[PDB]
Amino acid sequence: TLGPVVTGTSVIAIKYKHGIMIAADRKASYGSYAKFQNVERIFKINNKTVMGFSGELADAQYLHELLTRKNINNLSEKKRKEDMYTPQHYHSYVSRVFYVRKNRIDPLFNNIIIAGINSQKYDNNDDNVLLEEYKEIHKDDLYIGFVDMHGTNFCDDYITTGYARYFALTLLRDHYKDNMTEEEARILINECLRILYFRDATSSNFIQIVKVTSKGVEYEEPYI
Amino acid sequence: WYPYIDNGGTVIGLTGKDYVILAADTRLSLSYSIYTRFCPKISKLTDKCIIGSSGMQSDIKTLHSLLQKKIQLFVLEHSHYPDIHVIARLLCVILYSRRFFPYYAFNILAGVDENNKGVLYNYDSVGSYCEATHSCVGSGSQLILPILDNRVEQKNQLIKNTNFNLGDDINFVKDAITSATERDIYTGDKTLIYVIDKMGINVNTLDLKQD
Amino acid sequence: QSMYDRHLTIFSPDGNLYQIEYAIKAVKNTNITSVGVKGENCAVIISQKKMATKLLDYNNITNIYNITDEIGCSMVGMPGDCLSMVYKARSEASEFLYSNGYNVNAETLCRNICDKIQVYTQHAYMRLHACSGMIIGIDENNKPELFKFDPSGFCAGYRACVIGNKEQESISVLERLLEKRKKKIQQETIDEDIRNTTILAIEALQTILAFDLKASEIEVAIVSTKNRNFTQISEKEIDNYLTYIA
Amino acid sequence: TTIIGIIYDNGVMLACDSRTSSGTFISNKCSRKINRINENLYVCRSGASAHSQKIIEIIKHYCVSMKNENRKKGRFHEGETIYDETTYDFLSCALIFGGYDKIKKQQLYAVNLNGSIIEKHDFAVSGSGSIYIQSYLQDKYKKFMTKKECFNLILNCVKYAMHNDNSSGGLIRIVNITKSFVEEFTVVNTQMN
Amino acid sequence: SRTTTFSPEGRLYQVEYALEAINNASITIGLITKDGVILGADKVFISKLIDKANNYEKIYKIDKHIFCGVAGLNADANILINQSRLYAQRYLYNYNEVQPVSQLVVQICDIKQSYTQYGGLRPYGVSFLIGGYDTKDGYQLYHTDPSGNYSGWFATAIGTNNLTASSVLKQEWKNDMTLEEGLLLALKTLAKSTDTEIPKSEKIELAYLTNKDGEVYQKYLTEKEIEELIKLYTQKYIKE
Amino acid sequence: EYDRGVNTFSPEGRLFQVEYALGAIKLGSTAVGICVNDGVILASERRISSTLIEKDSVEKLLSIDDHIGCAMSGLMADARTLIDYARVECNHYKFIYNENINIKSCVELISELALDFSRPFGVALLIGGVDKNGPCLWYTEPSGTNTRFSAASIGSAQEGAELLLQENYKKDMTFEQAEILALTVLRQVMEDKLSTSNVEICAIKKSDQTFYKYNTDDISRIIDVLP
Amino acid sequence: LTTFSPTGKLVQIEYALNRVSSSSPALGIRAKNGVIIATEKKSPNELIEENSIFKIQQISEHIGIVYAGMPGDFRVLLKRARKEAIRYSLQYGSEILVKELVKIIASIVQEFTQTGGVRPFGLSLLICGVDVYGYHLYQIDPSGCYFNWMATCVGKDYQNNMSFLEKRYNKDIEIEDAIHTAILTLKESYEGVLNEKNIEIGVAYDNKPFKILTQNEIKDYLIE
Amino acid sequence: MYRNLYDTDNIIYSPEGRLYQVEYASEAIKQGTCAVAIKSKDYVVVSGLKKCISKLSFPQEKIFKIDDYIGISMSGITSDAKVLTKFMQNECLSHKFLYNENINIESLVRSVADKYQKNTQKSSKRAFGVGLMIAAYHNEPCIFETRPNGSYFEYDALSFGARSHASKTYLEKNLHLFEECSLEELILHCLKALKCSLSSESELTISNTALAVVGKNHPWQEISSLQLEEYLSKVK
Amino acid sequence: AGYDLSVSTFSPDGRLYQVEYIYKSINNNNTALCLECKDGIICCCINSNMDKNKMIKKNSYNRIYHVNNNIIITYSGFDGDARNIIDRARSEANTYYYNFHTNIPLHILVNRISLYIHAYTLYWHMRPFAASIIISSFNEKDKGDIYCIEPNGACYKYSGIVIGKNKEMFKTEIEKKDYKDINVRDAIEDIYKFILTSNNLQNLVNFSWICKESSYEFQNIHEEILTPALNKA
Repeated sequence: TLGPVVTGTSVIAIKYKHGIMIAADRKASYGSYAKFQNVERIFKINNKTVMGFSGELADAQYLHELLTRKNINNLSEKKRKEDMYTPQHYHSYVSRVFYVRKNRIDPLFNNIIIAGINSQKYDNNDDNVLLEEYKEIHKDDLYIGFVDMHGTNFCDDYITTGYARYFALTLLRDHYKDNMTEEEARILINECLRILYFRDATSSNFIQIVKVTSKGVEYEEPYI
Repeated sequence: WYPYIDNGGTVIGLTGKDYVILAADTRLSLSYSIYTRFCPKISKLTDKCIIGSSGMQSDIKTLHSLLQKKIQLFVLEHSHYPDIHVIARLLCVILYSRRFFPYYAFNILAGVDENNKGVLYNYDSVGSYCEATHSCVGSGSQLILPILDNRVEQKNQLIKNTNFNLGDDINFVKDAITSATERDIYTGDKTLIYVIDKMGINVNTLDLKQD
Repeated sequence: QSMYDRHLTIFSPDGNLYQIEYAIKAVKNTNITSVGVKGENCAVIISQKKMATKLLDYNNITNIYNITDEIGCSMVGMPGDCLSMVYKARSEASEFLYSNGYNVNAETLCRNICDKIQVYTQHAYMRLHACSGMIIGIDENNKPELFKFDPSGFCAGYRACVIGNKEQESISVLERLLEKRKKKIQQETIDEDIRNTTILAIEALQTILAFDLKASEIEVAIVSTKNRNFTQISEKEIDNYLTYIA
Repeated sequence: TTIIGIIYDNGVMLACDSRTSSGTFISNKCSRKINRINENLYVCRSGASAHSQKIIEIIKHYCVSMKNENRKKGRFHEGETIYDETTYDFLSCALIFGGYDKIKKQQLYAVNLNGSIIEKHDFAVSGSGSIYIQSYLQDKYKKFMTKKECFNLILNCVKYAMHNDNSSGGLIRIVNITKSFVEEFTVVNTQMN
Repeated sequence: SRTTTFSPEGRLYQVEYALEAINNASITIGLITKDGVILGADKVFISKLIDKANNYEKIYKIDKHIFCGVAGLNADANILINQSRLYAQRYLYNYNEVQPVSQLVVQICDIKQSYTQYGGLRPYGVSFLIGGYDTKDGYQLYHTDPSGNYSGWFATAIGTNNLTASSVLKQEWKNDMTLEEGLLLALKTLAKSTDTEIPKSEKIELAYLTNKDGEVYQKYLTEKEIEELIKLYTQKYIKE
Repeated sequence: EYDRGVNTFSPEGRLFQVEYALGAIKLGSTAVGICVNDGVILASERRISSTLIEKDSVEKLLSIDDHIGCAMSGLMADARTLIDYARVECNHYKFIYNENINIKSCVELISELALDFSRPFGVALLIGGVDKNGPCLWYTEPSGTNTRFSAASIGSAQEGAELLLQENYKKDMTFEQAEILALTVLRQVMEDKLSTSNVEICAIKKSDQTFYKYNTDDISRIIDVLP
Repeated sequence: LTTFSPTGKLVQIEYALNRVSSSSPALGIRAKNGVIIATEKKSPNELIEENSIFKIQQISEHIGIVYAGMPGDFRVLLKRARKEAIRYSLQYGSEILVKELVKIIASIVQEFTQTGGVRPFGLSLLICGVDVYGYHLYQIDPSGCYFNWMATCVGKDYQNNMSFLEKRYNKDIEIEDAIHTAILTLKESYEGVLNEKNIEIGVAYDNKPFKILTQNEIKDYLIE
Repeated sequence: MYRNLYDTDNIIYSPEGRLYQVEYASEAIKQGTCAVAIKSKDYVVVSGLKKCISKLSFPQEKIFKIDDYIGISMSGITSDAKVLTKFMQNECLSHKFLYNENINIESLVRSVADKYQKNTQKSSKRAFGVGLMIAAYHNEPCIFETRPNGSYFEYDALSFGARSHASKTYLEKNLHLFEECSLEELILHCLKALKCSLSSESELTISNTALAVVGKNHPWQEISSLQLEEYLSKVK
Repeated sequence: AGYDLSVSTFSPDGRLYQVEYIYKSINNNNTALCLECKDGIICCCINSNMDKNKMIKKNSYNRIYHVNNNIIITYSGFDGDARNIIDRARSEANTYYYNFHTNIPLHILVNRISLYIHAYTLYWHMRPFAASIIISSFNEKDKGDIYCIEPNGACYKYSGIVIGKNKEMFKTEIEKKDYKDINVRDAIEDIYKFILTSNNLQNLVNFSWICKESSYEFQNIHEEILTPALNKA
């Protein structure tokens, strides 16, 4: 492709004790205006890992389909619960897809964030592809990776892509604590995306919050 | 679309009799905003030879993993750990394998091969390997190289500090990297002072100026 | 003795391709027959719905395959070779649209199929396709067309023809059944060809197969004008036409 | 060259003008911006009319070659549009896909320049004159409507999109889609005053 | 077996049968004179319903100064003529001059040699008397075989009954031969090879080059050889 | 009798086209190589029966590189093709990696070329060198079995030299110790006299790590010790 | 792989010639103002419509062809015959000459003899048509050779069928007079005495385009 | 008409229904030397017996190495076994380069068994007559093995052609290896299999029986040339 | 006179030999079974290869494969050649998922798998496949359907089918009880009774059921439901 014709906003991934918190709005701007305001960006890729976008939304299907396909292929060879593709594998594979595109000139403008649980100590050896209490993780079994369009890849404790890198990350680099509660994490993002409502020209409401816990991949939809 | 960016960073190399010192910084800075303060820029290969680099991370994680592939393929086909002279010539052709699209990542090869023989190989981004007793590579290339130049080669009439023990020289690299963070922007804070003695390598860390 | 019929591209001393000749016997050995007959502004194909010689769902086993929404065809012979021939026809008829805009003609479809069949004959690439079929369908000229193709290259085309294991005991019957409508009454065309041709078609199948011809073991299709869809006639209409023999 | 797709309570409707201007001149007056695919789905494209006719040809070839693969009377609906997206692996053209389905009741969703992720849409609209009625549509469009309500809504929509646009069409076309597939090409000719 | 395999005697099989396959074909005569090379032919008559007036398939044209008289499989002969016409024209396209026949037979025997060496295909059951005129060494007359071992000559009689017709040219041929005397010389060997005394004239065809600084290369009509046939009656250059 | 195909098996679990070449290597000139603790010494005959030959154009001990020398047997026309291939990959290895190739890594590639599935190469070698880890001597076959040998023999008379080395090889033998030993086994199986022309020994010392062909002058001082 | 034989003759070609020696008889006769062709159409029944199965096809507006062998091969050679009548017509704006056309089809038939793993063509052609150099009637042999005939037959039992033409043919015959000498060479030659619109006849029709004579048109000549 | 027509081709099938060309390859692995592996609860030991062809020769290697936690032991012909080793080495090393996790064991053997399949339907290429023996440990130590036809069997103990029947019977009555968590009793139990299944009156283990272990904190450590003859090759 | 050598040679009788021998090849291998139920499609696979190994793991040799969460596939014959068809089956689903963003339906997958098996029969150099494939699924609205693919195409819809070494034995046991309207939880106990008729008390029969209203997706064997086997009645 050439030129970010249908861009996207920025997502925020923060980890805590019960799981991974992610958030994204539903605005898909056509450059200078809000063409689509009800699109999804937080994509479910497994029963334990998800991935978000930024950048051109059109160059995400060439990455979403090339990723959800690998999940079904891995699910068809699930001879043990430990054979599930860990988030370390998906993040390293996505970086390889961007690196082979970087060798050419077309880079497929995106700044994919991959988050998930990098462990197998919580029984989920049964997959429900087509649709009680939480647990406490040791902060090392929670993988959150970032991938730039240039192929830059790493992993940390809190990642924020796109245009919120200059806004969200600043408020979040000093306010982030270890083993935050569930109400602490959602109140941290709620006060964070508010800053991204009066400054980002391409952002909106409909914060599709998605949490990845030791029991599934939930979905919620506030409006601030 | 320009596919060449610079993540910024530095690697410092020193030698002596039976020791080489490789030190880096873990600031994986993006275009103008620091993203993560921890991204190691040095990776061990054998038990006596490491590699440092400073270009874009796209051409570093690939180049470090590609070198680990071609070096692990060689150890189980010869049952002998490669020396540095062979690993230096190995990167000479990998970087030249992409002459039309060079790897935007300069490198550093340090290690010991003989009983003592502290060697240190450094080169450009195209593949012209050249041995050197000391070198610097990265964003703070033009700022640390003259400092190190006043310790090994001399210009003074009195050749001062002839001896060079590993104890004092370790504090010297910490002094040079601290002198880089104050005057250069891309120089990181968390440093990894890798020291390769006769028995192995160390993971001596140090946290610098978070600025 | 070791005669000259080993390969497919080797002629015999008398000059007969025996690999082709044996392939026609493969169709006669499947003991599955089918009748096709074209009348005025219509044409029909009568299947037999029999396993190519318990718990088998009889609605699935058939010998009628629509190539397009306008051109339908039947298939006989080995079940493996007949299935691949439909795919080598559906991918060809649809290719005509992408390469020429118009819908493919019924006579051009059979000649394009025989072109690929003849290529496998002169070359020893693959085995012959032991199958046969009756390509049915109307054209732009608002005329019905029927075409039969053997395992070798053939674009004969008949106003009434039988394919299957009983082609040597049916020409003496189809000629009389066709004569029972051509040189007979022949009053008009009240667009009641179904009551005129299909009734004079199922009667032809009963004269070939000595069974009682159960309605749940036979399925026909019409491509007449005003319909143009190669519609498989429902079960209730099949059993209704079977009682018209009295 | 505007295109408006409004969903019903049971079916869907499409609308398009017929102008296809070629450099401040009308070379193909009263053309067909909308196109037929089958008895249950239509495709109305706009934008660059150069590569537009090729994509409509490839889609028509891939629809006929796919509908015969199942049986005789069953296509699918979402499957055909995602195939249109894969054909953008450029040809700059915005498309609108809408039609009835065997699984869900009706379905209408756009295909932008390069990504067809606009599923479950309700008032899909694209083209050059689409910029002038994006707010008028957002106000007069309720959740559920009737057949005559949507017909009277898109009539003024294409009229307002033509009253203030240099690429205003001549005779407009309105295509309906239902369960029984009424599909009557209701052509209207009156313009604004 | 196939042509790729050898034989314990050292010879081959497919190229040996092709050498015998041309022995059952019509004869052709080659002859170099002091004015230009001439050729002979034998139209095999399957019936009297051929045209017999406009065409003949034993002598063809390669270029405006190179021409051959084929003898062997008439079907396989058309490929080499369609292959030699390209080499006679690709040399002109690459060097802007006529091609010498010595550089043409080498270019054409290699296409035969390439078949009797690999590919697993049958060889070319054809052999022909190809002659022409060149500025390097005047008139020439070469002769190819199905194996490719070409060789220069003065007179050759391949086809059927070679050993008998070639012996005629061992004595009756002279170093100095005019165009009219050469035609009468080649006319008798063409007739006595078929065990006859006079040609029926609804038979044999002749061609001749005789470069008059422009390489006229005229062929013969059924009426032009009548005068040549009549001259054989009076002056009989007999069998001997 | 199954001999049509090249890759056919046997009901007893064996190959057929490879086993035909197993007897073809027993017709070439004899050779013998000894791997001692200080280096590797090779030896061979020189069937130059016709005196019209140049005597230097025909050689039985070519060189894979400057550090690896080898022998030949069987089809001499096919032996040169494998040696030319070994001279490429061993030299291609020096261009990639600055160190000399290891024999264990070189004999494994000289054997993979005898796995063309053309026809198998009817040739057996005696590749020896002092690459690293001291000196090593390997012996390959057309079947692909690469067995490291301490002292072996290949040729038409390889049967007699086999039992001779078993009754003569000692681990503590130097160069001059084995040099006479490399000729006493050749003195037994020989239809001529061990002159200064029929023998073409050469050795690779561990010190210089390079091979040096023993010329006509140097072999005269070794063939006259009378073992 | 149709190799040679010790006698010096192709055995697969000789076997291929037997197939054309046992098929329907094809017959062509040239005249001074056109060329005529005929074929005994063996009607097996009344089911086969005559307008579908034919033995006389066209190559251009002035070239007629006749088949005499394997009916399955009556189309593949026709497709490459019409293709050569187009490749010559694209470059050269005029019409394709018969000698230029027959030398290409003879080269196509030839390549199906020397190629390994192929089968020779089981048919004999009869190319006829108006040319700027008079009229022509060629015959293509499965071996690859071609003859410049004047009046010939290639079907079953042609050793005695040509005997009618060797004694009932003159060099100057009109096209209308040659029709009855051709029908006599079909009806009075062998079985098939019930010749009632069961013979296809094509003519050059005195320099006009190629005309396939209809059943009722031949009926005017079938009365004698 | 039988016994010699359906025998030399990898395409034809017998009228009984047996691909007799591939069936010869399964028997071709029986001419090789013996091998045995023991799967404990957290460790896997592989005992391989080399074959000294001559007194001057050296015993050719039997147990190989693929990765840190993956090591195979061929049993058959050295021609095709070396080719499968390179295919297994380039495959597992690519997994540590393309991604960072180690390669799944069953997902690796699925690629190796597929290599046998690709060399079974083509008429040109023959079948690899070699009995592989993949021993590895990722999360639970599993032992896989192949045949000329594509197969996998998560075995617990095995044998390979020399005196397999005498060795299979020893392992059939010795199923206490799962609780023999002590590595010392495991290697003595594995070596006892060869000692009770060697040839008649032959040398027991004179430093010519390759041994390799792999486990939790154990990579593919080849048993050194000194740790086996001190007490392991001296207990019997 | 020996005409069954290659696959492209047609017998003079008219039959196609060299492909009919494959039926005699699958008749000697282990069997597989499946059947329709009013709650799902229970499958079965008996591995009668106990008398020679006895060292394999209990639940290791599994012969139940699925292309995705709602279509199961089993083998009967050469286990090595069936791996290649599963690779062509999963790739067919993934290629259909890229081009159409939906799960591949059953009546379009079976027609594409049968074409793949039949395509290798036509070649003169590639040997034909030696594995019969059972493809089944269970729709939520519509009931299940089992497609049986044998060598040389012939895709046939069934309602219960057994293929292996006792196809003429178990076929008579299925027609006794009308399995079309019973359950899955009771048929599993009835299936284990059939195996005891035709040969020991071993757990070498691994099998799963696609639907027990367990989200209508392919489950595992669920050992706890398999252990109360009625070993006497």
